[PDB]
Amino acid sequence: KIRIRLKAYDHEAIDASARKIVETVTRTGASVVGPVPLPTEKNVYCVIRSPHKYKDSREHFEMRTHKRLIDILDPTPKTVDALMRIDLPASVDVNIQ
Amino acid sequence: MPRKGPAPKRPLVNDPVYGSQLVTQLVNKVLLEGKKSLAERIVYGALEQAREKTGTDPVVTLKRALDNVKPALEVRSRRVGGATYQVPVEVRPDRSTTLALRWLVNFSRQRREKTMVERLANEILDASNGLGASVKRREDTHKMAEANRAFAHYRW
Amino acid sequence: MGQKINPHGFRLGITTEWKSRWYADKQYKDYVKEDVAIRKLLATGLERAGIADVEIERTRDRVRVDIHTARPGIVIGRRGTEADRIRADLEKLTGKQVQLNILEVKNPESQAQLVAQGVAEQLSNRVAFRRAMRKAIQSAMRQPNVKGIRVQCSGRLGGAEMSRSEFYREGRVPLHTLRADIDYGLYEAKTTFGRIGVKVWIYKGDIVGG
Amino acid sequence: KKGPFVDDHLLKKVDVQNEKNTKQVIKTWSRRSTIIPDFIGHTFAVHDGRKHVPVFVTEAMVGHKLGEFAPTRTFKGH
Amino acid sequence: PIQTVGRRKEAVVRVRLVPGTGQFNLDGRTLENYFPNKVHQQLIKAPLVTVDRVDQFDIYAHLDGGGPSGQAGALRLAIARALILVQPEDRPALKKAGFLTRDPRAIERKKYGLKKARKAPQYSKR
Amino acid sequence: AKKALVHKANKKPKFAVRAYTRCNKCGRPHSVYRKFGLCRICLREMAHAGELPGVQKSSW
RNA sequence: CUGGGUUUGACAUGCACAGGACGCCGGCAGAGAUGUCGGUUCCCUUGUGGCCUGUGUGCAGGUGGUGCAUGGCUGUCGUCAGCUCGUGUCGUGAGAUGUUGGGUUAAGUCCCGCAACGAGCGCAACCCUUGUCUCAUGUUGCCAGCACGUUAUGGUGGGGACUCGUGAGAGACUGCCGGGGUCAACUCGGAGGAAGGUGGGGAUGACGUCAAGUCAUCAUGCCCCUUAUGUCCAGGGCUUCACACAUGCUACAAUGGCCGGUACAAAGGGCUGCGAUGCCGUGAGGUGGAGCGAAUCCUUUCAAAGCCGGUCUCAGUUCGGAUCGGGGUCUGCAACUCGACCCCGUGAAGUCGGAGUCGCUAGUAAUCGCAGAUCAGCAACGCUGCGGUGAAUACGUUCCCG
Ligand SMILES: [Mg+2]
Ligand SMILES: [Mg+2]
Ligand SMILES: [Mg+2]
Ligand SMILES: [Mg+2]
Ligand SMILES: [Mg+2]
Repeated sequence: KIRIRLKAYDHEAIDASARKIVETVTRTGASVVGPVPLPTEKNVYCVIRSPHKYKDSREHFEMRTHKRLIDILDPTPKTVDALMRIDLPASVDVNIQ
Repeated sequence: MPRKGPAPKRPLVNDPVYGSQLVTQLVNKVLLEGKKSLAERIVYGALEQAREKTGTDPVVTLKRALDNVKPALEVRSRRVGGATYQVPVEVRPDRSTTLALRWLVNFSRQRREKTMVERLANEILDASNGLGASVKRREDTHKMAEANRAFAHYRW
Repeated sequence: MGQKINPHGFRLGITTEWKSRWYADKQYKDYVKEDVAIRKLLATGLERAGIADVEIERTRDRVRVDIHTARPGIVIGRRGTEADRIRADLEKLTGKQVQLNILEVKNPESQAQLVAQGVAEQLSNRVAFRRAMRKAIQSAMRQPNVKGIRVQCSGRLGGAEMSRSEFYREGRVPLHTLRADIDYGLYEAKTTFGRIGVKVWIYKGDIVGG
Repeated sequence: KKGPFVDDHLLKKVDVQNEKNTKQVIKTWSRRSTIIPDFIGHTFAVHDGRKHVPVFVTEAMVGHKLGEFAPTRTFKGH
Repeated sequence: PIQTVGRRKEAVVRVRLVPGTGQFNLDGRTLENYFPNKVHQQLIKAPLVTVDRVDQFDIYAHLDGGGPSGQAGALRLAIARALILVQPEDRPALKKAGFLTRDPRAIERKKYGLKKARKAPQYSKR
Repeated sequence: AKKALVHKANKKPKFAVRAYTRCNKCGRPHSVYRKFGLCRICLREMAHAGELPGVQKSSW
């Protein structure tokens, strides 16, 4: 079994690339599992001071990074050139594990 | 919202101990950031010290002192004809009710003593008797206004 | 000129798609180093053929290129002498093979860059700039699939050293709506007395492309 | 905390110098430090940007860099 | 098993109500230990204080997001939502004061061009 | 964007500090990023054109 | 710029007359350039495809100048509600109607009557994130009921039922009712409800204004030079001192400070990097490295305002840290004219700052927070993105500005 977890930046590339990649295994012919996405990698980090006299608009790390985890079955040589051929969104940091 | 008339008004809660509409706005005002328990406890403890000192209801004395600490003018800065005058403006009900409490809160910290209970209690006694620090500080705001009245007809 | 940015880059992330794209881990710099060189070479050589848009993807380090010309027959006169010339030049420049596939667009009158090149050539053709713009608009708006066109020629027109900027529009050309899918083309021409620029916008229709 | 900058450019030179055990001026743009005792016994050429001032060396001299003796300017009062 | 959710602008808490003396089994501590400001302790009980039921029912809440009062209001709305799964008789008594209606006021949008939330640098009238 | 620097940067010298970023598009060494690979303006161009992700220049 | 190279070049190329050595690996003169050196001494084959040394040749290189020749773009009038085109009519005309006029709205979205009938540009319109629900739904992550647990880790079986997870859909359309509305728009209130009347402000900066920053993002004809203004490096400095000034830290203290102890979450990035238990220190740090293309590990199970305890008792002080001598740490071949940091000591203006000026009606301005890339290294406390607690006020556009 080979797992694939593609990420995204602008809240849409995640599915725009999932519905295109996870369907290539079906186009080639094989079974696949449903969607199971992970929220994000957040990793609090806060050490810096500020002017301390005009110090307002309290905000911290507005950002979203979704993950789409789905497995693949029946791995063949023709099933590896599905994503490497083109990466249209430029934000999907896909990793085949 | 701003400069387009008064926005939708927000209600105000009342306390069932004394039953007054001027003993909760002050609480909400003194509820500074992070300080809501100690100040409220001190105010509650001083509300009875004042009742014992003045021998009158904790709210009637304050209602009467609101008029004793009621000013008539407020010094401003209005520039016209190459000169900046201290042209004041007439007092209004709500404006005065707010300014009196603002001055009371600002002068309750004038005394650099440590005892906050005393700082908050002994001031109301003198204010009701006619010698409060707020009553004394309210004199200059009217003196300067009367002095600058020579050019206070522009209604601004 | 105000903030009349190219609208083609506003919906490419919602409705339309990107022209060139690839993936590079610590190699984007070296990849663009050759991409810009290929872009300069094509702008120098193939511009005479009427290139519209060069999509430059990247296979496993060898080649992935696609071009959409407008005059099929001039760039390929005799197989080997003209079609393979650019391939050999690119192979000599960059040490990688090139499986160039020259395909033709559905029509030239529907592309923004092609009509831009046409107007730039008509301007240097010494013909009246106004009549040239009118003819270009009429040719491009012969309802192939389009619904609006907007051309703006600026520079030292009229064979003088002045600075004029005409304006013309047809149909609907909304720029504040995402459901437009407007195509834009940029280019600059050089005459015997100065430089000239042309801003073109072609609105086809309200295709949501969900 | 006696491990400051090693000044390899001068370390190699003083090494090849003590390999022959001579006392000559090391012509190099070394104005960084002379921390290691291997620099003792030999003379170097200070490069402060303008000129150089020779000085004698010995063993009881430990504690500064090679250029902080006299600044790029001169103190004379008038 | 009744289990609801209560969330604020940035907070969210899973709540479950049960019959028992007043106690909030938080993630390792209690209400008096998690809300010592003495104001959040009243804000959270605001819906259960309109019709006194604190000493009659127990709460089990797992909270996250937001700060102290953020989680306080999240658990408040959580209690407001959970009170309907047992007896809707108090639904009007709660809606009259205002509950189960999260304040639509939250963080707005900002980005380059400006530096703070709907705030521009001072410009002197010269 | 000096033709000497644009070559010295991509050159392969025998030192570490002798290497720079020196964006290849034009040669502006200021604000040239790693993942983007372009200077401030060279990146903002394609950003407003929507060529790359993470671009929202809102609030005036 | 102080001085020294190359001065057909440091970086590309079309032709001549000549080559297998250029290219590279080490020392040396060295301030380095650069030159002299050692090694390699071409990959094809007779014709040269690739290489460059110099020799002649046109050329590279201009960061040499003008946003008053241009292409192309922050910030502003302004998110202000207006700006134009086809036909028709009218006057010999610049030209008028449309677009004057009534209402609600931010609005020219609507209509009404009128020589007007239509449309474009903004608005309107669509939608991201947010505000609530349903379908799809289990990993590296949560845990109800079962077990394992013992305290740094649901770490480990099982439940998608719980929200976080996010593709689609319902859901806020003046949609309905009551009063006002030519009985036309529209408005106040009532309802489910998470949001109700352009929920929230946003990408959207419209015909144009100021020849508005920028010939230093880049291209560009004319003007000027090329044994040089091209280019290399050792060093100087754009941070020098008492200043006129500015988005404007540290502070001026009881709504403050000190130390020992002390809970939550919102929540970016990691392949030549974040970097833990524990040993080394009072501290910047050092030998080392589990984990790591990561809901794990790492900024630690992950701060403080506030929070329960001890205290100073209203002062140039135990708040305040600048500067200074000295241990130095840090990344850097290089911390000296010149970066950041802890600590031993000396311990300055300043006691909430006059005339004036400036931000701010809903999670807005303050009171505790954040930094990645821009760097190998730090001015980074100003920026591009950005969490939390949480009040004050509102007679109206007479008044200053647009
Ligand atoms: Mg100028
Ligand atoms: Mg006529
Ligand atoms: Mg130099
Ligand atoms: Mg400068
Ligand atoms: Mg560097």
